[PDB]
Amino acid sequence: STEAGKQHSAISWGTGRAVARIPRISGSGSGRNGQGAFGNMTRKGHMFSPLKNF
Amino acid sequence: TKGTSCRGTRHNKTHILCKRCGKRSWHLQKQRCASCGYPDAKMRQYAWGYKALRRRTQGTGRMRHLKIALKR
Amino acid sequence: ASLKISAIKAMSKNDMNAKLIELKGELANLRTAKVTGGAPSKISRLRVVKKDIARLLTVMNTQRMEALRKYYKQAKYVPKELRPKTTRKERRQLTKAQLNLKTVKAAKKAQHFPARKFFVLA
Amino acid sequence: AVSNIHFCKDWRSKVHTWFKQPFRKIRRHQTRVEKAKAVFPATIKSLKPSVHCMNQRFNYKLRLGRGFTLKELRAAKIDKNLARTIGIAVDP
Amino acid sequence: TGHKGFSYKLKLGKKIHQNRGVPQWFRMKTGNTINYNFKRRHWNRRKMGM
RNA sequence: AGAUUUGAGUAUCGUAAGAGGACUCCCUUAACUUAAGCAUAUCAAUAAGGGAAGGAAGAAAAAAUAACAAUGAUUUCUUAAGUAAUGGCGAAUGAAAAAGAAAAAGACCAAGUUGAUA
RNA sequence: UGGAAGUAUAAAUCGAAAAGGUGAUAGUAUUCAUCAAAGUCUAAAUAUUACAGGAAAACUGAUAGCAAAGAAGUACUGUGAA
RNA sequence: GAUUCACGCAGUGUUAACGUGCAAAUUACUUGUCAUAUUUGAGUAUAGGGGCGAAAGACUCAUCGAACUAUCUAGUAGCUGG
RNA sequence: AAGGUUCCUAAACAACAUUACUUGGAUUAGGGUGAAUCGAUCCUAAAUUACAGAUGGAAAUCCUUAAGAAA
RNA sequence: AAUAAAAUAUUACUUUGGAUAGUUUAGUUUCCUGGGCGAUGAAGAACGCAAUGAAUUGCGAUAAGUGAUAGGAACAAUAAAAUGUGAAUAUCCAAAAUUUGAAUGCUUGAAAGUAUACUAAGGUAUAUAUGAUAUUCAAUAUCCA
Repeated sequence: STEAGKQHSAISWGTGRAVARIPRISGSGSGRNGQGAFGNMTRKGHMFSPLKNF
Repeated sequence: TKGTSCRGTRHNKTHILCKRCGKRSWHLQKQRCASCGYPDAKMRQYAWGYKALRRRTQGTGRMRHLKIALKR
Repeated sequence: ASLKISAIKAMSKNDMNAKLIELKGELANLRTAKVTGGAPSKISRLRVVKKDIARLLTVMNTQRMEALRKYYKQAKYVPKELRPKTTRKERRQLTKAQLNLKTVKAAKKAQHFPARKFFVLA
Repeated sequence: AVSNIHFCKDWRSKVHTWFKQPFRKIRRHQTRVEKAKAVFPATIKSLKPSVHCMNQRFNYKLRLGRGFTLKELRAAKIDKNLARTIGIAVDP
Repeated sequence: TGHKGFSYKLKLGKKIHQNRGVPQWFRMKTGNTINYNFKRRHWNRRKMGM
């Protein structure tokens, strides 16, 4: 899917928070919030260069 | 006192349940619904809110009559 | 479900009414029994009775509507409930006659110069 | 070699793939057969002139044109009103 | 509040009605996975926000 | 008083609204980005905003090409072609006739004429 | 706009015709060629990642594949958009 | 728009307590103030190159020398890490 | 105001109230809110929003009795 | 100099954990056919309905279902009743279809309501703009006795 793994509004928290700079899911209230984001190596994110039907 | 202490007086609702969409998004003072865009005749939908489209649209409900017609 | 379509159909209109009050009254007393600790046989009777009322009301309404269609079959101003079943788009479309309408010039030319039947020898 | 590649715009929305090509043959061939069964004279692809190509690069070649002029029908003794009914193309 | 609109009170009553567990007989059905109602709430745990 | 003109109220029979918008026709003067800076340019009819449609829509019958041993409505595909041209002539942008196919279809108003006029 | 002494649209002003437009280097003249604007309609060949129904696959096989293989846009968070 | 005490309120000092706290700013004593430029409830109005400010770039939902949220957007990185 | 069944009773203590609990605002099942006179409903305040009209490329904005054969 | 309590190392068994292997009623992509909503009230929302239901599913005061036509002997967690004189099950059909929603008599905040007319209670119609026809009017606007 073209939008697979890119369906979040995540932004990196930046430095100064003792965590890596990989983007993080926004909001709160669930376990998903504050987790990894679109990045290739993250869970539930897009993979390396996605396979295209063309 | 911008943190714990200031939250003591939060006892006045800003939004109440809307009548067209059923969500607690009817602004009392603004007299409009922030979610479904009440009295505005058209349902409030934005292309930047692609997820908000897939949460309430055709086929997300009962489809009481349309299901008969399309099958017809 | 014990009322039988055959029994309902034979009954007259007043009998259908008088049977409906009896069934509604019979149902009302069965609701009291269930609340007041009724027997399972009574409770199963309550479910059965509810179907007769639905069964009885269908036949009265269906016969009344069918009689109305016979009235308005020749009527010029048919009520919208008795009009043929279509969609909103279908009603607005031009009639098949209107679509196939042609002017006298174009209709008369097509009469004198139709599409002939032929083939090429090879 | 100096590269001139026009991919700065969003080509991904400009990409057209031909996965329907093997099914255009089946569609067009079947429709082409269906017309023949309906009125076989219709699919005859009505007769067309023999006109030269334009420009001096092609002017020695002949190709089918569209429609016979009203003078060519008169020369061949065919009515222009009846010509269209018997599979002749007419181009006034 | 002691004072409420009629429609609001009925929506309160439904939330009370929906705060119930699975009946025992439904739990004995063959191939049954619905043992507990995960939509349950209590007044002091989660505010229903209405 | 009567003959007209214009504008309203009411009654009857209908009509528009809202949903959807993947594809279709449009309105509007975004920026990030590239130019190893940047201000024209690029990104770019692109994002967001707004309107209108159908099973397809748009276009369509020359005030069109060409300079030929000439073609001939529209649409779509191949080629022309990263070419002519545009551009702080920098970065970059960029067609069309000819030619080869799919399909093929042409008809109307206005103006003019006939007025024991309809 | 590729259209370069203006390819297209719009606005302000001006504004034709015993017709005239075009031949993309502005200008005047004489020939030549080719069309006849300022109203309307028109099937077929073409597009489609809405949605519905089907069939396939050198696709993934529960941290993978749609966010969702269970009452998933559900539990839960926010006044709210989300 | 005098001096003080009280119900209350603030936050001068201890630069006391606590500082993985009772608390994402609180506690104890001391201090000041405690009705007319007073304190306070509900309703209502003002919105982001905007509002509001007895003015500190202060406040605008623990976010303000330009809020929150989503799209452009996987923005660019001659720089760091793998 | 806000909360929403936390109210009352009975059975019961696996989890929860930084030990424990026979207790509980915790689990399970029932019961419980009675108006001509109290309030909402009625009136208007700050303010708010319509048809028509005016403005705008558009979404929409202005106007609240002024512009209207309206009110 | 001595101890092996702790410490360390190997293997077997058990434990906390859920990797690995086997598997799929789920997804992704392409393609074919359609692209069939609404004032005859849609999409969406809300409330209600099962003998024991909280969600979910289906449905609308005829309620997890009614009639008709096919269909031929079941359902089940536990009882009941019905059932070859027709149980399940299926549907572009018939009747029926609560409060709302473009929402359209007026009002609507979480609002309870309410006006007139036609046929006490019930049910219908009455929003805005607009085309045709009918009828009643307004303006010396043009003539005009």
